[PDB]
Parts: sequence; C-alpha cells; structure tokens
Amino acid sequence: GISRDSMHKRRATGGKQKAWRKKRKYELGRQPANTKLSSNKTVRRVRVRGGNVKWRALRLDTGNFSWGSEAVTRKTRLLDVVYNSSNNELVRTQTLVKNAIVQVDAAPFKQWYLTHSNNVQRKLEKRQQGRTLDSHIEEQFSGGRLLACISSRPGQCGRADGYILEGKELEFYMRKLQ
Amino acid sequence: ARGLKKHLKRLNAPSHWMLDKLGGAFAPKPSSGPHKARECLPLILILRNRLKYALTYREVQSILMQRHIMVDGKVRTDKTYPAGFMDIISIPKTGENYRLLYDTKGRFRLHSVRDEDAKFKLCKVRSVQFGQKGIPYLNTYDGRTIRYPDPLIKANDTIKLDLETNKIVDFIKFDVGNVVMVTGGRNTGRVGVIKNREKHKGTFETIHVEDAQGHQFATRLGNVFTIGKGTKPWVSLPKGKGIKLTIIEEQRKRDAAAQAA
Amino acid sequence: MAEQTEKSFLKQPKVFLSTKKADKAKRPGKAGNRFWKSVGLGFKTPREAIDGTYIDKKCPFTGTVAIRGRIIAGTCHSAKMNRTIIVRRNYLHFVKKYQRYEKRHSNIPAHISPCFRVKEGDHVIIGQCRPLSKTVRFNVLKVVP
RNA sequence: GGUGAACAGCCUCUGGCCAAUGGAACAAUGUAGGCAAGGGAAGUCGGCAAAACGGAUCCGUAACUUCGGGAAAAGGAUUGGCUCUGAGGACUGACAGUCGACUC
RNA sequence: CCCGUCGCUCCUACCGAUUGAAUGGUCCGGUGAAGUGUUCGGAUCGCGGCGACGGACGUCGCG
RNA sequence: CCGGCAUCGCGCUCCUAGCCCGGCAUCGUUACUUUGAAGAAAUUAGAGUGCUCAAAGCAAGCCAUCGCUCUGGAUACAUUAGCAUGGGAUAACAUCAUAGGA
RNA sequence: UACCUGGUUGAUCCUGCCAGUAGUCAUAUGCUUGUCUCAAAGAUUAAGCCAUGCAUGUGCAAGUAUGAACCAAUUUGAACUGUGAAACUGCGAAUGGCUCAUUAAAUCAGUUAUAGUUUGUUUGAUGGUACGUGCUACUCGGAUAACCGUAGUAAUUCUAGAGCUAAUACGUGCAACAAACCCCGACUUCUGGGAGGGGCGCAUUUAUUAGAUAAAUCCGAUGAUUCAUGAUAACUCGACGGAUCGCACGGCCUUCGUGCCGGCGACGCAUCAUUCAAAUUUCUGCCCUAUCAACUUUCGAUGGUAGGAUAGGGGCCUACCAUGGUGGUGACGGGUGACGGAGAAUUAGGGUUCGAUUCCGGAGAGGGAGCCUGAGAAACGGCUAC
Ligand SMILES: [Mg+2]
Ligand SMILES: [Mg+2]
Ligand SMILES: [Mg+2]
Ligand SMILES: [Mg+2]
Ligand SMILES: [Mg+2]
Ligand SMILES: [Mg+2]
Ligand SMILES: [Mg+2]
Ligand SMILES: [Mg+2]
Ligand SMILES: [Mg+2]
Ligand SMILES: [Mg+2]
Ligand SMILES: [Mg+2]
Ligand SMILES: [Mg+2]
Ligand SMILES: [Mg+2]
Ligand SMILES: [Mg+2]
Ligand SMILES: [Mg+2]
Ligand SMILES: [Mg+2]
Ligand SMILES: [Mg+2]
Ligand SMILES: [Mg+2]
Ligand SMILES: [Mg+2]
Ligand SMILES: [Mg+2]
Ligand SMILES: [Mg+2]
Ligand SMILES: [Mg+2]
Repeated sequence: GISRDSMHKRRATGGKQKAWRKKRKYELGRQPANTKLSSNKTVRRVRVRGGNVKWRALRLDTGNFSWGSEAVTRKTRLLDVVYNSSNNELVRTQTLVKNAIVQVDAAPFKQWYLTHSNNVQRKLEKRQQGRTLDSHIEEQFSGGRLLACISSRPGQCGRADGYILEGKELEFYMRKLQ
Repeated sequence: ARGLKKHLKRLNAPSHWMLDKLGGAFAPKPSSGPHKARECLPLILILRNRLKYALTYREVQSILMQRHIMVDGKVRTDKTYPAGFMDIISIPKTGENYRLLYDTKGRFRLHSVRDEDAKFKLCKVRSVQFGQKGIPYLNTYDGRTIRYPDPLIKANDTIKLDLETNKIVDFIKFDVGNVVMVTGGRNTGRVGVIKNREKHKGTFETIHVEDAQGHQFATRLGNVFTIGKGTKPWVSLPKGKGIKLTIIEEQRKRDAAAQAA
Repeated sequence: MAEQTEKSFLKQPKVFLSTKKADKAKRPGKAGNRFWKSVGLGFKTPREAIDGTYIDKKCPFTGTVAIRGRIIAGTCHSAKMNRTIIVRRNYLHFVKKYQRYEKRHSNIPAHISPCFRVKEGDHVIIGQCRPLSKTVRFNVLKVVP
C-alpha cells in the first residue's frame, strides 16, 4: 500500500537505489481523509499500530473553539472554510484541515459576552473597566460570525478544535481575505 | 525479524553465566522482568548450575512449582526469572537465605545472609519525578516505583526497602567518599570508595574509585552502586572483600595455600 | 512587517501574542514575549536570536528542535539554499597496509537559523538533532568566520 | 465582419448577380463524388487510383554526417463545454486610487 | 645463422551485407486483475413504540 | 623515575578550598602520543585442570575418600571510527600591526 | 625452519620467467584400509521441479457441562458430587528451522540518538462521581457451537436448513463520601461577604495560565524544553472505571434465620514506569572498473513553508516557492561465479586470498503485487489477484 519508505526515493547524490526489501507494514501510509464540512457528522474508527484507535473524521459541522484573549472555550457550529495556507482547492472543496480558517457561529461567544443583585452589578463594575475588545473582532461579532483557526488534526483525532483570531494574525489573514 | 525472539543460544548467553559450550544448543533465555536481562541470572541457573539441588530442566520445574523458592519477599514460580544484583533468594524449607552479589572477577555469587540482613534489600534509584495529580514518585533500577519520596532522596541514590513495610527506611546519597561497587564492565565486582566524580556536559559522568588497599580506577555512572555511607558497607561482602587481585597475586595465594599444606 | 513573508502567518507554538495580562519580564515564551531556549553545552544563545523577529521552527534556540547526539566541526562549503548550508568535514584516513594517511572528507547538510550569518568557507560548529529533511540531521550552533 | 497563425477554406455585410435553352422520367454505359462486411496488394509491368497521416502543446528523437544537419525522424500523450484559480501591465498621489486588451 | 611472400593442414580471434537471431533486464505509453480506503446503495434483521385494533396488519424506533 | 618547589608564575569570586595559605570554571583548532572506560560469545593467544595420553572438555580434587569440605569455571587481544584524562616534542590550519589591542 | 633447486650458454656473470618444493576446518577423484576418540555432509551447477509421511497446537483446584461417556452409586429431597473425550472461549502459531536470490554507504561492524516513537507479556506502583435535583448504588438479555435430526455435492477441517443449551464469547447496565476547588447565582446587609441552591472521575483534543531569585519572605528534573506536573474552559455520540472463577471454613446473633460477617488466591480493564524488543537514526569504514566525467531535476531532484499520512521524525506524499544536491577525495554508470560481520587458510614482520554454512544482523519462501486477524506479519507449514 501507500508507503513512507525512503527506499523508493533517490539517493542524496541522485542515484537510483536498487530495492532490497519487499514493503513492510511498519512503513505504511493510509489514504487521506479529506474531512468535509457537512451536517451528517461522521467519524470512523481505524485500528492502528499498537492496537489502539484513531478517529478518521470524514465530515464535521460542530467544532470546539477557544477565545484566548478572554480564555473561554465554547462549542460552536462551523460556517465555512475561507482560507487555507497550502491550496485554494481545499477551500473550494471545503476540507477541514489543520491551520485552516473556518467561520463560527458567534452565538456561544455572544451569550457568554453578555455574561461577565448588588452582588452581581458589583462584580460587573469590578470588571468592565478593563474591556478593550478590539474593533476588528467587535465588527466581526456585529457581522455575526467569527474567523477561527482550526488547530486540531481532524483526520488524526476526529475533531475540529481551534482558536479565535486576534491581533497581528487576525489582521494579516484579514488583509489577505479582501 | 517479525517479532520478539523467544530462544537464546548458549554461545549468545551472557559470559558471566559460566555455562558450558557442549551443554546444548539453547540457554534459559531469561524472561522479561525487573532487571536488565543481560545483567541477570535465571532462577534455573541459581538452582541447577550453582546450588545443584536438581539435575535437569524438569527437576528445576519441580523445585519451583513446589512454591518453595521465594524471591524478595514473595514466591516466584517462573523458571527464567531475571534475578540479579542484591536480589535476595530465600528458601523456607532449608530456612536458608541467599543474596546475589558480584564477585571481583565479574560474576555472581550467592552470599548467605542471616534473617535480619535478609528482611530487607537495597537498590539504587533511576529517577524521581512527578505523576498524576502532582504526586512525586521515584523509579529504581530494580524497576520498583515508590510514591511520596523523601524530599531529599534524588536520582542515582541508594535506598533500603523492607519486605513487610515495603517502603523506604533509609537512603544513601550518592556522593563523593561513600563506598561503591561497580556492577558492569571489566571493573565489576570491585568495591571501593569514590574518590572523585567529574561531569562532562552531554555524556556519561565519570566516577574515580579507590579500593581498600591502594588501587584506583574509573567507571561510568550506570555501573557504580553505593552500598554504605563512608567506608563501612551496609551489606555482607563476599569472601573477597571486593578487591580484585592481580593474576600474579592470585597465583601467589594458591602457591601459599599449597605450601601451607 | 518583514518576517511574515509566506502564505501562512508565521508564529511560535504555545506562545500567545495578543493577551490581556502581559508584562515584559515574566519569562520568555510567556505572556506575549518571544520564546527561546538555551541549547547549552557552553553554547551561548545569540543576541539576535534573543531580539530577533524571524520565526523559524527549526532553529535550535527559538524553534522546537532539541540538540542531542554528537557534535561536529566543519567548514561552510556553500550557502546556496534557504536556511541551510552544507558543511565539509575534512579529515584524514588511515591506510593500514601503507601506514600512511589519505585525506578523505564528507559533505554534511546543516540547518542554519537566521540568527547566524555564514559566508563561504567559514568555520562552523554543528550539533545533531532530529531529522529535519531527507538529508539534514544537524543544526548550526556556532559560526566563526 | 467571424473562425483561424493568415489576403487558407467555410459563412455573412456594401456593391453585383440568379447570365449560361426549358418540360417529363431516374434504364443501361458514362463524367464527377462517396460508402462497404472478412482479408489487406493476393490485382497489375508498377501500390497507377483511392484510402490513411495531417493543426497545436508536452515528452522523445536512430544510423550516417561536410558536425551545418538528418529532424516535423521514428515513437507516445493531450485537445470540447462550463465554472473557477494563478502570472504577466499603464497612469496618478516596496503603499493607495483609477484603468486595462490580451496572452500562458 | 637467417627474413618475408607464395602452396598445403589445423587452431584461435577479427571485419562483414543480412532493418541478422535468441535470452534476460530497464524505461515511456496503452490496457488493467485484485486489495485497501470512499460515495451511493439497502437483500434481511433487531424494543416487534401506535392504532388500546383481531399470532396478524399499517403507521416504526432508530441501529 | 618522579612529587613539589623557587627564581624576573595576567587575576580569579564558586565544588574539590592550609595545620593569611598547594592543586579553580568558561573566553584558537587538529593530528600525534599516554592512560582509562565501554568493549557479545564461539574462534585465536593464554592460566588451572592426568578426559589413561592427544585432539579435546570445562571440569574436577581431597575428606575416616560414612549423611560434606574446598572449589574453579582465569587472563589477554580487539587495528579503524567514537568518549574521557596527562604531554606539547614533531607536523598542518587560522592569524597584532589600520591596534577595532591588554 | 626469515631456505631454495633443474632449464637460455662451448663455458661465465645476469634480468627473467618456466618447472620443481610445502599447506589448505578446500572440493572432486584414483588406489588402499584392522582399532579408539572426534564429526563436515545438494552451498558452488538448478532461489530448478516435487510423489509420500511428519514438522504447531494447547487443560489447570481455579472462563463454559445433567448436550453424549467413565468412575462413584441416592434414606429416591438435591447433586452432576469426582474423571472428563467433543465443542465454544482465550493464547501461541510473527519463535524455531532452511537458504543466500536480490542488494556494493545500501544491508553490516564499531559508535550514537529517540527531548521523534510503538512495545501482548514480566515486575512494581497506580484507579472515586457509571448518575441522585453530587444530601452514600437504583436491573439481570437471547443464541450460539458441540449434541439430535433432514439434506445437496463425486468431491475437500466443501456446504444450507430445523430443534436444544452457556459465558471471563456478545450486548447492556446499579455506583464509595467532605465534594476539595471552578462558574453561575435568590435575598440579606453593603459585603472583602453570608451565601439558599444549580452545573465538575479517569482517558481525547484544543486553548489560557503557573511551573519561581541576584549581593544590602522562592518549593522537582535536564547538558539542553513552552519538560515532569498543576489549575482552568470546555470536548467525545468514550476505549475504560469487575454482572468472572477457585478452595479453607469459622469468631459472634440484629429478627439466633449458611445469620453481622471475613482472609488466601485465579483471571481481567485502563495509566505510568521496568523489561523483552522493534523501528528509525549520527559518524567512520567495503571488492574491480575511466573503453563508466558528468549525474539529479517538468513526473521529488536539494531546500523552505503549510498540511496530509505514519506509532513517530522525514519529499514519505500533496499545494506553493526557491534553484539547488553529488563529483578527479571517483558521483552517476557497469561487473561481481558479491548476503555483511564474528572469522578461515597461509604467515618472521608486513601482508595475500577466502568467509554459502550451525554465533549475531539482514533478505526470500516459484516470480511480482495487495491485505485480514493480531501487541507483534506486508506472514507464505495465512489469505486475494495475475
Ligand atoms: Mg528467524
Ligand atoms: Mg483568434
Ligand atoms: Mg480569408
Ligand atoms: Mg472494404
Ligand atoms: Mg503490388
Ligand atoms: Mg503480384
Ligand atoms: Mg497475376
Ligand atoms: Mg512483376
Ligand atoms: Mg498515387
Ligand atoms: Mg531519414
Ligand atoms: Mg617469506
Ligand atoms: Mg640466449
Ligand atoms: Mg646446451
Ligand atoms: Mg609453480
Ligand atoms: Mg551462489
Ligand atoms: Mg524450488
Ligand atoms: Mg512537516
Ligand atoms: Mg549473489
Ligand atoms: Mg542466520
Ligand atoms: Mg518472511
Ligand atoms: Mg509473502
Ligand atoms: Mg513449507
């Protein structure tokens, strides 16, 4: 099958390498997952070396995204893939892949952000003097869906986890999105 | 090949097993166990080849399946158990205790000990680090793991363990000037006092040891083993008090033993 | 800014930039401050590897590679690739039949960090790391020109 | 004007024509054009005549040689439609704005 | 003493038209068994929900 | 055959650190050379051992050779590459004259 | 034992080869052969082809027994008591063994490294919440082999169907606190809170934060880490957190009720460490050949970035970009009647030649290719295709 051997490559000098083995299992590969973004959530078991289990995620809609600048991690529902640093085709065919850029609900994040009697307003006034909340992400809330960077390995672990963009990374991806 | 190798051929056997060459094709192949399995002795070598309580594989099987042969506080019926350094092998029916130590020429003797210095063993630690929920534990070269270590016991050190409380009672801090005995290589067997210890960044730490009567040598860290604090050991040494004697000297011993009779 | 030059935004793992509670002196790699690691072995982490903007996951000091194995000294033979050189390890060989020495050699690919700056034929000291590529198993730790 | 490398062929616009004696029928033999099962030059003095190949892109290209060629050798692959992506510019005040007919 | 041509016998190798021939490989292309992974698919087979109906039926529960 | 000394010995704060004081860090490379470690056994060399010798083998020998003693099962070699310590004669590399020196 | 002897000449002194001389744990063969000890034996040619038979199966007191047997034999209540053949389940069959075809920095040797990984097992340590509105556990499913019976097929450990009956096979499903803390949070008094009640094992992934200094009250490791590890927010249609099996009985009544109970084990789940290992991997080293001087690169060549895949690093593969990598210190290419090494023969020293072979490593099972199970296989005394 698909193999990760260095045998079929050339040598560093560029000469062919006459084969001396038949392919071994412990140098196999497996065909990629091409995890789609779709409602019919589907993750299938694969049994790998050592007998343990890997989760091939064929297709997901609901992911788990963090918001570091406020340290809140909410489940959310994926909207679409909009940028992918290796291939435009992957954006076109909507494949969930690490370091891709998806768009997320903003519903858990909005309802969290409204959070944060006298015991309550006293705590709100103790906070809310330190709100900074950059306009680049606030306008994105007002648009109603946030940019997020998927940081899991969906074909490896079976999830779409990630983090909301802020700062220079936000503004650099933004300046490429227009 | 395509899996673990389950046979061991006599010539491939460790050289300190002493076992002969035309004795067969295969050797006991010590099972995976708590000691390094190239530095070990199967209990079949303990029984048949040293103590001679049996004469065959099957008779040693009878020995062990009788549940008599008890190791380190608990009977071990495996016939390829990797018993090694300061493992204590007891036999209730003979009421007879043994402890496995290196002798100066690089091999293993079974030194008899009485019950008080058989109620406990003594071993070095591999490393101490944290575990789940932040509970510290330490790892020994016998494989044993001990949780809640004394906040002073560190790596490379030595610790005594009783077989009833099954925990630490005291520990020797591996440091300069404490009696050691090398457990691997050409210097193995020789006890001696550490006299220097120099460290080089990124490689094995070198231990310069002096024997009880003048000779000096060096060794790698994985091979040395503190016994007692200062010159006094906390274990009963064998008939040679850990001094490897030059071949000329050992010839003179046998010549003198001849001319004394 | 200069160093972000590719189709992904280069950034240091587990290092979080746009944080609320940040301060310039906590420890590098934390609270928005750039990560770096003292590779050790008497090798000193370069000043521009400290105050550098380049982001490079294969740098010994600022990346995710740990220098372990054996350490070699050679000479920069060429610097004609991206963040990598080929070091030529000149030495002598012993021909036992003839009791004489023939000089042999070996070209070794070595990864330089952008902190270092190599010209052709500069004495270099490299150390072993995990396999970075088909041929590169070493990182440059010292450059003497 | 369109296709197209193109003053090729094919079709159209301005301008010019339907002028070549017409009616009926669709027999043989003709002149010009085609198509044929299986075989594939056996036909014949002779592959005469016809069929086949044919543009373009990518790869590959022998003997011999006057070292210039042979060479478009030979031998292979791809080509439509539609929806896209990328690269290549001009003018104005390492950026911003305006425009852009095309080629890959 | 001796050199070479020519004549004859035998051995060995050479050049040589023959689009020479055979064996074995390698590469490109064409075709492509089979397996693995994937999409639809749904032969049957599981509380046999409910009609409060007379071992049956349809709505059937999802797997 | 060598320790340590002094002479016209750039300093060390820190571990090794005297009954003010030996023998302390970092701030040019190598080769060569000494010593050390790690070095699989079998093979070879080589110690012990009367398998009757010998090739061998790793045994076996002595108690009153009466309910057990003493046991051995050594040691060497292992060029080249790697690690580590002492030397700096011999031999290569790099290089204080712009002083950007101490 | 660091050695020479015959042959160019009429004779001499040489360069020089030819022949002699000796060994081979080096094969064949020829002649011959009474004793003891020891012991290679289809490698060279054909990694050509194979009749036959065997070579891997497995049972404890301790997973499953009136399905059919043997021994005990019943006061005719209950056992299936004890021996168990068949069968289910589990484990091993990935070792052994045989050969050297392919393979010339490749395998292999010495030496590293994994902080870049998986590892049934051994050994040692370890494990709350299964839902109840965290205010002490809450219910037990049929079917399946062996057997009995009816059969097709010429047929094979080929094969359909009916009737039975289990689990440590399969599938469900009771849960041991103060909740330590974490976030919400009625009102009180004003709170720096009381807080009444509502949300929180272990594994998986993601993200935040901590994981401490320097001379005038800081606490783990490394040569080196965002390490070990902790807290947090979540997340999974969660693998898991024991419906298992043995004997020996033996203190004492709460309802004197096999009654309050209780130990020693067997197996098994998961985590960490250990071990058996593996897989990669660093440096240096291999025979002959220049009538093999350029090779690599559109289609992976060398590197970068991002990802995918792997147990894991990595052009292993994909997308984009750069124009690189090797070479007269011999690349690339070709030969090898070439597996590598420990080593063998011969040896004054130095060397020369060999090493298929019983020890280690690798590779193959007619030639290729592809996979199931499993911790471990690209297995061939396993399967699929040509
Ligand atoms: Mg094998
Ligand atoms: Mg055109
Ligand atoms: Mg025209
Ligand atoms: Mg025709
Ligand atoms: Mg013709
Ligand atoms: Mg003809
Ligand atoms: Mg004719
Ligand atoms: Mg003719
Ligand atoms: Mg013609
Ligand atoms: Mg021609
Ligand atoms: Mg000679
Ligand atoms: Mg002459
Ligand atoms: Mg004569
Ligand atoms: Mg001769
Ligand atoms: Mg052969
Ligand atoms: Mg055959
Ligand atoms: Mg990568
Ligand atoms: Mg061969
Ligand atoms: Mg072998
Ligand atoms: Mg095989
Ligand atoms: Mg096979
Ligand atoms: Mg067979």
